Amino acid sequence: MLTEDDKQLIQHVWEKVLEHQEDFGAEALERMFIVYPSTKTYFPHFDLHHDSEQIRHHGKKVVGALGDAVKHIDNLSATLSELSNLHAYNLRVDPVNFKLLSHCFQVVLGAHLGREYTPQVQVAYDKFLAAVSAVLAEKYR
Amino acid sequence: MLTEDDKQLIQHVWEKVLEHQEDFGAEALERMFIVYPSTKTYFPHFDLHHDSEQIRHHGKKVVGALGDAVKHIDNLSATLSELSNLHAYNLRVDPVNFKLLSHCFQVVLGAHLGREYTPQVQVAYDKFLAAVSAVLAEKYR
Amino acid sequence: VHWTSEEKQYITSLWAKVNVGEVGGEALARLLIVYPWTQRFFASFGNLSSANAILHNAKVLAHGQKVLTSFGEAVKNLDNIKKTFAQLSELHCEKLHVDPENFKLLGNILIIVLATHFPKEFTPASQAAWTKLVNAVAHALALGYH
Amino acid sequence: VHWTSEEKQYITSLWAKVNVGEVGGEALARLLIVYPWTQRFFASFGNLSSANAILHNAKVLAHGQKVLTSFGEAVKNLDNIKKTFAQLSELHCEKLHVDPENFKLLGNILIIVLATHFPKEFTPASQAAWTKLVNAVAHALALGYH
Ligand code: HEM
Ligand code: HEM
Ligand code: HEM
Ligand code: HEM
Repeated sequence: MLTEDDKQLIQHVWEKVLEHQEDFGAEALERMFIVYPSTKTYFPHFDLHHDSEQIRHHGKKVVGALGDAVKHIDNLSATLSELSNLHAYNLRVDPVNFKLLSHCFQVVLGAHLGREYTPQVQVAYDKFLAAVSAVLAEKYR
Repeated sequence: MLTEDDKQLIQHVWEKVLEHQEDFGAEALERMFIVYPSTKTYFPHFDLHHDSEQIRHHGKKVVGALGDAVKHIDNLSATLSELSNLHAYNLRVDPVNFKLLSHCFQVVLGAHLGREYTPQVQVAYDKFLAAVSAVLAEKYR
Repeated sequence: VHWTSEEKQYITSLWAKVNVGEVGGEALARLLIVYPWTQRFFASFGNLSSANAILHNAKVLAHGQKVLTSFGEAVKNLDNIKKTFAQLSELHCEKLHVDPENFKLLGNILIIVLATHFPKEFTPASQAAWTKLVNAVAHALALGYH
Repeated sequence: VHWTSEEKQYITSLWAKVNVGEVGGEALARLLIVYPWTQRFFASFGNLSSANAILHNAKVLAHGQKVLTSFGEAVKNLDNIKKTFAQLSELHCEKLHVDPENFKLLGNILIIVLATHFPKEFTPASQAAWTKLVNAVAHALALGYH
């Protein structure tokens, strides 16, 4: 499970993210769309050009949700219930894609922290993002 | 999550398994070893010939553990704690392999139930086996 | 791949007894029921709101028949699978954008279905040959991505 | 695969600046730390009992250097990757029995490491080219199974 050390490493990195929710979120999404083009089919209603209004606003929403996850890390399922129903029942998101976005978010973190994105910080975020992903897909099981 | 219907479908199929724990367990293991030979490297100390004493006795142990899982389905993590530490810390079992054994167990069930292994029964067991697998690998996260 | 005489025999001998319509409908219904996100690709198929609805969905059953007929084209030409599915690879990858992981999931479902239909003949050895088959078909379809 | 001039440039230009020893040690250390079951394959490497122990393990670092040097052989001959890794494919598959899923995990780790080392140059477009690269190497190594 996530240790107290994991949580502290996560929070330290997170307060930086919260300062630029739009930028971070949009970058994670754009890397996913460019590197894994198949994911773009979930957003036909979006103008997917670089820094589009829809990408930036959604990027902020994604980061906001992850932020809420950080706060209620011991109560993930309950906190993301509405979102888990949305992604499973409404959007029918393939579980594989949660891993792709999680990976892209880690790339954004790595690019922004450089030297500071240590193996320990990576482990912490891998655990965190994997936990969030499991919850967003739990309505499939 | 597992519904009451899932649990009833599971139990109905399970009471048949408990009558031949050795046979079922050994068959699941042998299908895994033959279909996915890479898994055999976890058992260098075992004589892996068909129906060997070691395969049959271990097969029974595997089925016994799954049986305990069926009983304490609402308290999986706690019930399989000792086994999760064993598979993660001692055996270092690759998570992918839990899926391979789970799949092979389903094949054994299908072969033995035939017509009775309906899509509903498959869903129930897929959920159950996936839950057990997540617990046996939770010490990695 | 590399097919041995024994493997080819396990495949052709079992396939000759396969009710393609029944097995195909079963495989597709199970894909949609066991891995629900796959329903995303079948919006035009009508009611898929429950396991019972899916099992009674004419289009799902008909489509499953066509899919298993396709697997049959692999069985009939085991040494040229990559070539036989090049076309379908473009469809699933470039047009439908189905993540390749699902090709493996369908293959796994087919293995289980075959086991429910041929308990005596689907020995561990038979399973090994058939698993090699569904994996080769999934690999061929995934080439439209690699 | 199918390499465009732009993709080849993203790969060769970045690789020329890569500290193979540092990046390789980082990639392997992270594999062992982030996906602990992989430690099963490195029993002869000594103490791997903690993240700090792994990061200070000389053999892990040396091995990581050799692994990244191998990736370099893909970079240096982008159109013949399948051929370049045929030998290593036999080693990892027939001798070591490493499940292919781990080849993809290591590739993902390398992408993250490259991002931590080249923030300005590792644009989404650069990432796309490099991901195509690590996936091609993983695919080539997995052929010893298919
Ligand atoms: C890190 C995991 C993810 C989180 C935390 C997350 C969170 C969210 C949130 C909070 C919304 C609602 C935004 C709003 O209310 O305006 C949303 C919408 C959506 N998500 Fe996700 N999501 C995740 C992964 C994914 C993945 C992997 C996909 C598929 C590639 C996806 C596709 C969508 C789509 C299509 C919408 C609809 C948004 C709109 O129409 O504006 N999401 N997500
Ligand atoms: C359905 C998931 C699994 C369950 C419930 C399970 C359960 C068990 C149990 C209860 C034991 C101890 C037997 C005893 O005390 O004698 C055991 C041992 C062991 N398991 Fe698993 N296991 C599972 C999956 C796996 C997988 C996927 C592998 C790797 C391919 C594996 C490899 C081993 C090994 C090597 C041992 C040591 C047994 C001996 O030396 O006799 N297990 N398992
Ligand atoms: C890897 C095993 C598979 C094989 C051999 C296969 C084969 C086929 C074939 C032959 C068709 C054309 C049907 C026709 O002639 O009308 C088709 C269509 C289609 N397939 Fe697959 N398929 C496979 C897996 C999948 C998976 C895993 C998905 C996604 C969950 C999928 C989604 C679709 C869709 C959406 C169509 C379009 C059919 C329509 O719109 O009516 N397929 N497939
Ligand atoms: C897909 C990316 C990978 C590449 C390019 C790669 C490359 C190599 C190379 C070149 C060697 C030989 C080292 C030497 O010359 O001494 C090697 C050895 C080895 N690799 Fe990999 N490898 C990869 C992934 C993996 C993975 C994912 C694992 C398992 C977690 C693994 C486990 C091993 C082991 C156990 C050895 C033996 C080294 C020893 O015993 O000292 N490799 N690899």
